[PDB]
Amino acid sequence: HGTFGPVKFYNQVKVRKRVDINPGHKDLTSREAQEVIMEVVFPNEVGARTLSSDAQLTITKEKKEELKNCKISPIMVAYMLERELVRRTRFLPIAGATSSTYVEVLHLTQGTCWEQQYTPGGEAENDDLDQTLII
Amino acid sequence: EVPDLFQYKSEPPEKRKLASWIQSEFNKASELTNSNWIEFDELGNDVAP
Amino acid sequence: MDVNPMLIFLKVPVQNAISTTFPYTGDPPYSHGTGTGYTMDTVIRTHDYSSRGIWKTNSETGAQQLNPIDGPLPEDNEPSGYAQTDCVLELIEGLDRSHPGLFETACQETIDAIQQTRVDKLTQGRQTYDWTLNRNQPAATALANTIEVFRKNGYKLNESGRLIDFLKDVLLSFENDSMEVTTHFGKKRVKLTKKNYLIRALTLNTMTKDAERGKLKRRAIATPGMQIRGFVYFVELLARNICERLEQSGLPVGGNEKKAKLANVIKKMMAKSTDEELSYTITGDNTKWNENQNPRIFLAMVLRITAGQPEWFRDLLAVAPIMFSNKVARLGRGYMFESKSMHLRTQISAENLSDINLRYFNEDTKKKIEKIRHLMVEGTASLSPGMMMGMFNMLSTVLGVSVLNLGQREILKRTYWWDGLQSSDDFALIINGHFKEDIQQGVNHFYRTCKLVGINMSQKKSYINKTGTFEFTSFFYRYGFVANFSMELPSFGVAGNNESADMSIGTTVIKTNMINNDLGPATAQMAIQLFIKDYRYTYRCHRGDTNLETRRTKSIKRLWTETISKAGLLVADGGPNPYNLRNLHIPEVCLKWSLMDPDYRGRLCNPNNPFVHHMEVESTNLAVVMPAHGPAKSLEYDAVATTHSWTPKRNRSILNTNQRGILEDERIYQKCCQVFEKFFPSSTYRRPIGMASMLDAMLSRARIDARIDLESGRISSQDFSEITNTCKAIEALKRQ
RNA sequence: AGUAGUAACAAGAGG
RNA sequence: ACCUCUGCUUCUGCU
Ligand SMILES: Nc1nc2c(ncn2[C@@H]2O[C@H](COP(=O)(O)OP(=O)(O)OP(=O)(O)O)[C@@H](O)[C@H]2O)c(=O)[nH]1
Ligand SMILES: Nc1ccn([C@@H]2O[C@H](COP(=O)(O)OP(=O)(O)OP(=O)(O)O)[C@@H](O)[C@H]2O)c(=O)n1
Ligand SMILES: [Mg+2]
Ligand SMILES: [Mg+2]
Repeated sequence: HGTFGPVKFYNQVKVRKRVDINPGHKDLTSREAQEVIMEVVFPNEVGARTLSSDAQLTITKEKKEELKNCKISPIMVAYMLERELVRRTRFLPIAGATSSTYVEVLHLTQGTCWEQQYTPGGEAENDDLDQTLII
Repeated sequence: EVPDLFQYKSEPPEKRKLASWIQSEFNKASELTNSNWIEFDELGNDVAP
Repeated sequence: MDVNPMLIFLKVPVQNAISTTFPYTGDPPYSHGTGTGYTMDTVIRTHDYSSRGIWKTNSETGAQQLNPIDGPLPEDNEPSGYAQTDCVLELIEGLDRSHPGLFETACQETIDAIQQTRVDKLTQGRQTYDWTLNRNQPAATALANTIEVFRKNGYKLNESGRLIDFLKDVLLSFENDSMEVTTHFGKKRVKLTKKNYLIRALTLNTMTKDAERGKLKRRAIATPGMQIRGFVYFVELLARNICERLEQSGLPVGGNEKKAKLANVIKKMMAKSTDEELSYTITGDNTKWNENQNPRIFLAMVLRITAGQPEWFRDLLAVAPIMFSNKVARLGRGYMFESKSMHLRTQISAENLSDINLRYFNEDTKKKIEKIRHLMVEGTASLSPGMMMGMFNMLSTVLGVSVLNLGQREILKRTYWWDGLQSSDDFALIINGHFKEDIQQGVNHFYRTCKLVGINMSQKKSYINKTGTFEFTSFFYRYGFVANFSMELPSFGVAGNNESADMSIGTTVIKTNMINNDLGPATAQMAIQLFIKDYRYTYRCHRGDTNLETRRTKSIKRLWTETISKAGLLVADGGPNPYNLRNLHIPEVCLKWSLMDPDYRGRLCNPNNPFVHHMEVESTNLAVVMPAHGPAKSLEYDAVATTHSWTPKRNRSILNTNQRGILEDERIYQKCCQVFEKFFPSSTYRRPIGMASMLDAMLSRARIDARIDLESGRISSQDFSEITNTCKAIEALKRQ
């Protein structure tokens, strides 16, 4: 659902910074993710303590509801949940938009001498828009 | 006890000097022929400009 | 006209065409046969650089131990190990003063780490010297062997599961009169003497480094045993925690982050300079870094960094340096000999070198053996000086950085000053001053200070120029970092993991290089085409409509003729290549999902298939790659698990050896672990905790699972009873 | 012989 | 002779 505009040619400094690399994370720490994934995939092995956060709780229910009767290996389900739920970053040379949905297609939109104007399909984050509005 | 039992030869290589044939080979390597030597596999269709 | 590619440099700046100077389309150099020669070389050189120091005989091992610390000062520019304790201490104090609270914090974190670290952390190493066998083994196998032999000889604090308790066992094991191990003639109990055991504990095995680029000649590397590894781990963690907060440290930051840090350092420097100052940069390397590092100095560093901290922790961290001061090197595999006259050949061992007749050897090797004889002890070579390759990368980095830290204007108060960045022995030093004479003096001050702490700048490897261009570990800066695509060429190919992992790795490599190493779009397209061909030939998964003959042709042709939507077949199933620039980041299975005959898709993605060998979340979709330069890297890849996610067969050579029994032990262990996981699925995700036996946990779980299944109606009352019955019979059978 | 290149291969091990 | 097994496994390290 992406849209392509023109390619332009110019020199631009691509400055190295840390950027987000996985759109759709739920901004959990690894211990909150673990806690959640334990509840979702292996509930009876949770141990003593349980989830304070309400974010944790509504994710759990959603995921728990999405993945009932699931016969894909629990290893892959936990692996994917961990990849999805935790914010991951990387240092990349990046000239333009730093949002994760743009980072994801950096190889496509940015070259040494070119920009391929592009808009990914889907909604922006309200956070990203607010941030861009200020800039 | 074998008298000539000895460590394997472990010396520097024998030296050799430049000859004209290597430059000549390289000249020929950089030249056009009238054959296409490399066949490339297919790509997905081009979409982005 | 004679063609000369070098003439491009008449027009194109060397950095802008640097890619062409890296010949990484050919096989890199390999050693053949023994490394014993290279081991003797490093042992000899290491002593030579420290030769004016003091010899002692070790009370416990009998090893001859050379101590060059606080020895006579260098008198020329030859590599020196005569590091001076008081100078090191001044530098470390300087680092403490520049960074108040840094030592305390890094110590605090290291303490927490010591309390929390599990024994199984040591499973993360690669090939490890295994003293119970006097042979190398995978890290986990080496750990298990140590634990097992320890417990049989009465050391088992490590049963706690805490690394620190295993460390206690290690020190306590040295009090034993005679450590019993078993060798395989069937099975024989062998008793090591206290001295034997300690020598093995203090051993680093040695071998030669293969596949290293950029060098005519080979060199030796080393692998420590399990007695050493847990202590080194914590010293290097402490040092890492410090390095992370030093602006002058190049570790542990990696590629892009390293470049960002270097660029910041230049920017910082220039802002702090006056307009009237000259600025020069040394592209810097050190001679024989590891051979001139000294365990006694590391001991000093550790005691000074941990000043004011609890004494148990200071003493725990001091262990690694002490062990290194007392280390020995196994001398490798020995040599082979040959008789022309009798057309025969034979292997002698490294141990034979103690007393073999010298007539068998070339003059060079005879001289080496003569020199090494006074160091040999129960088959090893005493090596008190040096650290050996890469053993304390981070702590050694702290030493180099401490010299960089000295260069502040307010410390020197000279007509010059310096700053820079250091990673191990590699550095960029920026020297500023009013005139060229100031620069020279500053460079001499830096160089001579380094000498005083056993750091020896390589004169032939280093050079200087006005600031603006420089090189740092194959990153080229010309008023900003330029690309070096050729460094990455070896990574363009079929990785050899499996069909699923390799497709994802191959497309990602292309994409990453477009982003990071200026791989232009046309060449990226051609990279896709070249990869697909290599994948098809490697895996014999030519497109279903082709007429090549392989062992796979007929079965792939049937799949093809029978398929309705061929565009949905994976390449490994004889399908077409879907990739272009825009979709390199999309796993093939996703990309083709909507185009797949539903039956193929349901087979391909059948979770019940017998091909996929899942193991652990933490090692899921992980490959190991060996880059052209530097250590092995773990590589994450994005892929759907399918029947293409298979595992190639294991090596079978051990079947012909006395060690074949190990295969059986592994099979048994795996069977026990597998069944355990049928009761505790979460154990594939996180590691389970407990002092309970595997059996007890499985019994408790079966019972209470069967009860909930009963109430919830997942199971009959008959089934349920048989489960609790089976449990009771297991309970009983467990009493003989 | 040839590969190679500081030490190896030119099958090893076992029966 | 001939038989059997093996093709990274006595040798691939460190942050
Ligand atoms: N600990 C450790 N350090 C390494 C390793 N590989 C390289 N280094 C260090 O990193 C430095 C940079 O390597 P490169 O510049 O890529 O290669 P090089 O051939 O040593 O360097 P040049 O002299 O620039 O040709 C080396 O000189 C070492 O100091 C490794 O596997 N382990
Ligand atoms: N594969 C490698 C390469 C390097 N090193 C570490 O990096 C240091 C610097 O490497 P290098 O400059 O290549 O070698 P030196 O030991 O300094 O020797 P020289 O420069 O004189 O060749 C080594 O001493 C060692 O501690 C390592 O552990 N593993
Ligand atoms: Mg060096
Ligand atoms: Mg170096």
